[PDB]
Amino acid sequence: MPVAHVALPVPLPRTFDYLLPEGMTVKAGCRVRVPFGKQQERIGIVVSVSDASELPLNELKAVVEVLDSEPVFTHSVWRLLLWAADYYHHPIGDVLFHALPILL
Amino acid sequence: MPVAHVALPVPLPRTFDYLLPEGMTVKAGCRVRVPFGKQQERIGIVVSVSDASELPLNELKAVVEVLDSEPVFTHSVWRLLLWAADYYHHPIGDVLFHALPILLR
Repeated sequence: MPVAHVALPVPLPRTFDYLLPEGMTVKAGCRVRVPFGKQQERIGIVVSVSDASELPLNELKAVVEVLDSEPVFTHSVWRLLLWAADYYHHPIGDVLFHALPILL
Repeated sequence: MPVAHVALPVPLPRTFDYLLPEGMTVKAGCRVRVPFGKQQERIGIVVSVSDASELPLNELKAVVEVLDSEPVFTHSVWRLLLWAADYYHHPIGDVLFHALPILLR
């Protein structure tokens, strides 16, 4: 066939990049709505807020709305969840999203 | 301000899509050399091959080379590796490349 789905020994934090809007300030631990490929919206969690992107800041999928002004995860829980994903080898995303429910 | 690195719920094993040039063929369990970074090389393992990808075929980087005529892992071992990665929520690449040295050695 044409497409090979390959497994790589990829880094630890495999996330996606989205341009933060003007006057729209958000920090890590807060849920946000971002477009997902050829399509419409889908919720996600901000892990980092850098000022550099792997791709041009021109052809970079922008953001939409900030569902939280204050991180749903505490510095405490956050330190703990990121530690669990690293120590026990679980994707950050999976640990974060599967933890949110139990938290609430 | 610019980029906000976001984590999104993703399909079971998060894999990387590559294009297989005309004439090139591979089967699950086989290692391949693939581009990584604007100009680097890296070793990966084919988990599965289908006729579709999130992005259009022409946007996929091509596999550079296949390193295995046949699977490097045993059939059973292979099915168990994919199973454990899904069941215990471990990155498939993490599992596959850590077990390789254990199993072959």
